[PDB]
Amino acid sequence: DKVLKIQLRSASATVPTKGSATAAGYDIYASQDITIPAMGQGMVSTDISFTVPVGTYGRIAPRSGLAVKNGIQTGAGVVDRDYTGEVKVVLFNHSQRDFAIKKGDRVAQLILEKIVDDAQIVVVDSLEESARGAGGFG
Amino acid sequence: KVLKIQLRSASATVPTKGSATAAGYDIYASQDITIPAMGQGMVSTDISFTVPVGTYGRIAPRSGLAVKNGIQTGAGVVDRDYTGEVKVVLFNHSQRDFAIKKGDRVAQLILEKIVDDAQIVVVDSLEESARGAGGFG
Amino acid sequence: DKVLKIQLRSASATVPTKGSATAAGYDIYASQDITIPAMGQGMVSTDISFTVPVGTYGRIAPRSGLAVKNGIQTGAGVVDRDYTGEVKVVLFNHSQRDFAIKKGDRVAQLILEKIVDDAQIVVVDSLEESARGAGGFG
Ligand SMILES: O=c1ccn([C@H]2C[C@H](O)[C@H](COP(=O)(O)O)O2)c(=O)[nH]1
Ligand SMILES: O=c1ccn([C@H]2C[C@H](O)[C@H](COP(=O)(O)O)O2)c(=O)[nH]1
Ligand SMILES: O=c1ccn([C@H]2C[C@H](O)[C@H](COP(=O)(O)O)O2)c(=O)[nH]1
Ligand code: NA
Repeated sequence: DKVLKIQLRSASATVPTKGSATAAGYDIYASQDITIPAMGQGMVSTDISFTVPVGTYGRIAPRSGLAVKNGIQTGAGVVDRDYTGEVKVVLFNHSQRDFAIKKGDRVAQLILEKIVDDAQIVVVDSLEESARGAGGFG
Repeated sequence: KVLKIQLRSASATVPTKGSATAAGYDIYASQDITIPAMGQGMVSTDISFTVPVGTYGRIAPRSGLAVKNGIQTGAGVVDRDYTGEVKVVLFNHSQRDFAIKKGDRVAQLILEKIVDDAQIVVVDSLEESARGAGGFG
Repeated sequence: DKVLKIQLRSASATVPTKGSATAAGYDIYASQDITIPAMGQGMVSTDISFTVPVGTYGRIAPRSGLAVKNGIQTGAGVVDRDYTGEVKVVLFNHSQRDFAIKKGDRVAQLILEKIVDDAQIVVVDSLEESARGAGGFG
């Protein structure tokens, strides 16, 4: 499907918004003030729950300006389709300054990543030979 | 819709889905290791796998370890043609060392669907959009 | 409709390239020298713009080798299909070693992540009950 169902748990929540015509993601808004400490982390409230479309999960991904200006990086970020709790935004602050967040600030984005969510695990003896082979971390 | 998993030793665990319609498969450490505070490390899995056509394997974070322990996955892109042992790269952004024991779930594998057969083509200019050059706002 | 269009904004830019026959990503090249300081961050110029295919966004993802050998993690990372500015690579350096970048170095990789870009947002009083429910961060 294409339907993203959103539950607003309080008057402090904001419906996520699409910031441009073919934006990858939807802006997620803080529903409560919080400070993320320098070289530290915290969890931003949203007061929202959602059910992403079948064939996706909801990825909480960085708002680009916050990364550059404030050293902010999203942590965790995988929202499962069966999750009905409040979605929380985990933020790492890699800068030397505490970062102030106010209720209604855009703190991250939600991307409806398409995935294979019905895969069959098959245990095998070996994998198909490739030119890459075992080469990694080059 | 087939994920082929190779178990390379007795210390490997087949990855597992943590709920009915979980996005990801939990990945298990095959070794004990410490991820130093404000540092990083690499966790063995003793597994290899081949992701389905049109996907790559993203090594994504477990949510509890991020909140409780400051753990974040690094690197994280497993190509479909990789046949080596898959490694979990971990950053510890906390002030506390993080101990991992053999058999702990240290990350999750997500089969991210991608366009892996694009034609890359050089153009003089892109389609004009409302967004334009607007970035990092 | 599987075409990735790349605009080279200068002689210093390099068209991104696949590093193996079925690599997930296209390596992104620095167009200008820069140093990412130990326990710090920076922005890498590419002098490229691109329009990703319909149904995707461009994710600027980390190169594996730089993560383990240099402590490098990409920040931000979400390039919208309608972006026509210069694409910039945000790098965090989590190591104690300044990371020296030279024009022509591979600095990140571009992954054409498939997403639902035409979802309909529907606000509901409650989500469908699941066995997971509000269970998160377990
Ligand atoms: O960025 C975080 C990542 C996870 N979750 C919630 C939703 C997910 O389904 C997750 C699942 O928790 P465990 O399965 O790791 O317990 O917790 C948060 O709200 N957002
Ligand atoms: O978190 C990491 C990311 C990379 N790899 C391995 C598998 C990938 O295919 C990769 C590619 O190495 P280079 O192409 O970056 O050398 O190395 C690890 O096992 N897991
Ligand atoms: O790693 C970064 C992530 C974002 N952008 C650019 C392209 C995106 O479309 C973005 C959008 O800016 P805001 O919408 O966050 O203002 O800016 C960078 O070039 N690369
Ligand atoms: Na290779």
